Amino acid sequence: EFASNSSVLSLVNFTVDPQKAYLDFVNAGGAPLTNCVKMLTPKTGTGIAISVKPESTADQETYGGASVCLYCRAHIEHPDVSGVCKYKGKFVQIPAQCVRDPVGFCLSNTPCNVCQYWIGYGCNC
Amino acid sequence: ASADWKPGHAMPSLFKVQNVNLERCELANYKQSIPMPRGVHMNIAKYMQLCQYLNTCTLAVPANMRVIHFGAGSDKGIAPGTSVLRQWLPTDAIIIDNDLNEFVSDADITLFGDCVTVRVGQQVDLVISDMYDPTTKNVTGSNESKALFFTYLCNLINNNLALGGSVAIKITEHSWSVELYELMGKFAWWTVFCTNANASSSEGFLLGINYLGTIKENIDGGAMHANYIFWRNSTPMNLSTYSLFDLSKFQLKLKGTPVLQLKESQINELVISLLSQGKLLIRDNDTLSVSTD
Ligand SMILES: C[n+]1cn([C@@H]2O[C@H](COP(=O)(O)OP(=O)(O)OP(=O)(O)OC[C@H]3O[C@@H](n4cnc5c(N)ncnc54)[C@H](O)[C@@H]3O)[C@@H](O)[C@H]2O)c2nc(N)[nH]c(=O)c21
Ligand SMILES: [Zn+2]
Ligand SMILES: [Zn+2]
Repeated sequence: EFASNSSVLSLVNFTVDPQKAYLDFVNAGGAPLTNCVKMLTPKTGTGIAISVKPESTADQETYGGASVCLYCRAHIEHPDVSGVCKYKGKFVQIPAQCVRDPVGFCLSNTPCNVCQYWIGYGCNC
Repeated sequence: ASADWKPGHAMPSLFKVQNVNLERCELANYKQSIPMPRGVHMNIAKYMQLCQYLNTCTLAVPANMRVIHFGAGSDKGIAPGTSVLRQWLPTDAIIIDNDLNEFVSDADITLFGDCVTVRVGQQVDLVISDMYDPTTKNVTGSNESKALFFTYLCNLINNNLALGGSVAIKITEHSWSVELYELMGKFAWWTVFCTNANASSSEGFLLGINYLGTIKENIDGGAMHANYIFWRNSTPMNLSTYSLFDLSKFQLKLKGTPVLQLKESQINELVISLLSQGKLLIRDNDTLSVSTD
């Protein structure tokens, strides 16, 4: 586990596009990053993507946000222009069918700018 | 049975008043393990149960609440206890965490290194410590009071803790401090809380609730640790996480506890009573500055 995490986290230090490097790695069958911080929650939340408290519905799990951020986990520079991570200090809801790879889910999807639900997994605009 | 649905067990005054020699701690389920609900980290369950017990205590819960979390790294490079604190605390609470080696965390401020390198410039409202020194496992002679990181924590209580503030500091059979027990006598109330998730460990969180800055209870710390072990040796505790099955009231109550600046001489009976009920904090209301030195 730790040896395996250390491997993919090492790999995304050898690349100019860590997001693509991670997604290409897991798409080719590489082991997703483990040891994400899954919370226990009353599955009675709003279901939005990113939230100051856990907001998981019955169809989601909530993670501590830093732990599902590739840039935090790999200790590399965040791509956001403001420099501030979008997840760290917050909670991230993941559809329950995607809990095998929370980091890959996060790198592959985008909260809706209007309703802040995941596009394709909640956003109904 | 109700015990299983509680988050854990708190040392009762029945054992606080005993007078016994310090004995070996012998737990009938020692090191038995319980699988974790949904396979979250064990520290998720442990911190949640600590928080649930603190929900029953008279914690002061102000705006911009100042929380420092020591020993916050675990599980090879992450901080599940910090994320539980983020789930528990008010959204405007400030969490500072710290551990010896690098880790990733949801705290507002994360500092690496010995806890001694953590310079608290102001006073804080809540101290959580999960620190434990590995050398404590090298049990040779008799079980004596330890210095280690407790010296730092004792000084922090005496200088960097708001009146009305509280502390939850992990101890074990062999990881403990006479001086820290004796400082519990400067709080309105104190106990040791043992989670049900880790009931099979001599681990307990030494709780100081509402710091008064003056001695309320005269405690002999060596004797009190002998009483803590006597309590553990006397008290069946079955592993359990049932308390986490209903999380609807988990979050810390939004008490809006006021923060007042007061001179020592102005502290009277009314102020001590408010501090002891979780209804007041006394400290600076500057901007908090906590850095590596
Ligand atoms: C309570 N107890 C202690 N010992 C013996 O006394 C020694 C020291 O006892 P201790 O003070 O460490 O207490 P205990 O063994 O209960 O602590 P435990 O391992 O549960 O650790 C508690 C917490 O400390 C931290 N911790 C433990 N080891 C480390 C570590 N190596 N590094 C960082 N943290 C650690 C973790 O948070 C852990 O959850 C034990 O290593 C064992 O030989 C016992 N032996 C029997 N046969 N039955 C017991 O009931 C018993
Ligand atoms: Zn990040
Ligand atoms: Zn939308």
